[PDB]
Amino acid sequence: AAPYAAKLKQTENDLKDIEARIKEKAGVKESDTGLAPSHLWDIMGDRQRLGEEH
Amino acid sequence: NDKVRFIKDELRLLQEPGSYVGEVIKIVSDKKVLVKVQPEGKYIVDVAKDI
Amino acid sequence: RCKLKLLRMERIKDHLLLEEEFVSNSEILKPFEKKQEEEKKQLEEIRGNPLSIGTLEEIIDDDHAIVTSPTMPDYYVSILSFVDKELLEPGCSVLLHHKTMSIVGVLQDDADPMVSVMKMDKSPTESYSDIGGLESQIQEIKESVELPLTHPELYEEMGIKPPKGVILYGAPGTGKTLLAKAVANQTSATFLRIVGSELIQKYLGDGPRLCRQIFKVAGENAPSIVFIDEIDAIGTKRYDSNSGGEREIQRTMLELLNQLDGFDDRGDVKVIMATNKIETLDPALIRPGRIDRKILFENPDLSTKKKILGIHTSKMNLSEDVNLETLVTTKDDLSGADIQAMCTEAGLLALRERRMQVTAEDFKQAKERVMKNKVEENLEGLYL
Ligand SMILES: Nc1ncnc2c1ncn2[C@@H]1O[C@H](COP(=O)(O)OP(=O)(O)OP(=O)(O)O)[C@@H](O)[C@H]1O
Repeated sequence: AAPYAAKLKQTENDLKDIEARIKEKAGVKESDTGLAPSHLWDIMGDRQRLGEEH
Repeated sequence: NDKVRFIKDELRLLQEPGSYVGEVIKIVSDKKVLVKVQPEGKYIVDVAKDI
Repeated sequence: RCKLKLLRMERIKDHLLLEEEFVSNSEILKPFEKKQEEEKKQLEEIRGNPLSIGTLEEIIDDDHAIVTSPTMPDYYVSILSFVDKELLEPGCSVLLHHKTMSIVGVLQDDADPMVSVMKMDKSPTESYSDIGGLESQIQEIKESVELPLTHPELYEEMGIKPPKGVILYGAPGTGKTLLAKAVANQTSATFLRIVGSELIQKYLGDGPRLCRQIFKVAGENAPSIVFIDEIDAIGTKRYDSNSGGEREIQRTMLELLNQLDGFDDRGDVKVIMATNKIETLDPALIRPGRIDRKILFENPDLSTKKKILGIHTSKMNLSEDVNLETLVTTKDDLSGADIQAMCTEAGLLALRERRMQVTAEDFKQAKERVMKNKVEENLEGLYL
């Protein structure tokens, strides 16, 4: 099945890149809640975090 | 000497704060692990330099 | 050369891409060094470790909330530091601070073993014209399922609301099953598929929460196409009769009317229903405008079955011996699942030989096995 069989292996070898790429893309990934205006909320909510009312 | 300084050093080693068994539910890529403690609930908690 | 041409471009590009991203991991952090680098330090100290999972019952608009933790104790926490209150709202799983509990952010969300049955992990490898023939009762399923996603333009000219829903009905084996999975390959939008045998449960109250869910997820991740495969299964399947029965069937039906439609104003949830017990449904289900164009399928005619049988014999080894047209002669207003089982059974004759060839003899023999099935749960012989 020579003409087809060669491509079939080469497809498997290709797949091995797709897994590796998912792991490198996820190695350096960041995540947020609420971004830029709640950087400001850190200044304020850190003074109020020291107290007890929670 | 190997003997007596094995006893004296095991008295230190036996003293713990409690060291648990957890299971990993899933990872998060902020470099933290969501671990469900087997009796207790879930806590996202940082990892050591060996893992 | 015809496979290779495809491969040569596409592989080399996936190899480069991969390599690119390795050198690049480091490079992400380089345009900053105090512009964002510093910001990251500030957020972290606030967070500390462990971040304790809670469940947010409700918010109060004074920068606080009441959490109930799965560890028992409720806490009157404060929504402070690195959090929007627009990413808060009932059902959230939250990160609490391990001294005084403040909500530092929401990152955690947890999938159900029922949204796992609903949500699919595939994109269908088969596409359209794998049961093809009856290919004019298929533009009632691609002018009202495929097309208002693909073009808004056409239905803007005429104005008004664009299509909504289809009920597929007909004989069994006449392609209904494959129709639904063949439009989901073409559109490429969230394909939910739920069996109706799972909508019937042996426990009450959970029945309605399941049916109420399918369209709520559906509207959330819109566009969505929800295949309800088999809604003929709601009156024929039922376990016990004391947590089954009438009551459980009536309630799931009632629920399903609010979802479609109803008052919800949920997302796009085109609906595809397969059935053949269409009169075990409500008049507010087979109501127009939750069904728009409805599609009837009957058994193919003689010249249609020639379209069907040439799709199926392309995948098989052939000879000059094979003759399609006399296989057509024998069958008379039978399903294309019958015709699909003769070709599947013909390679069963090849397998049985251990010969790699398929001949006219292999197709005629399995035609006799296919006709044995039909007339031998019969025992009248000639119509008494
Ligand atoms: N026109 C056709 N061309 C190719 N395959 C066909 C055709 N009609 C039906 N089939 C095949 O027959 C099998 C069963 O059909 P499918 O599930 O698509 O439909 P259906 O009418 O709901 O029948 P059932 O629900 O009893 O299987 C599938 O493998 C399908 O692809």
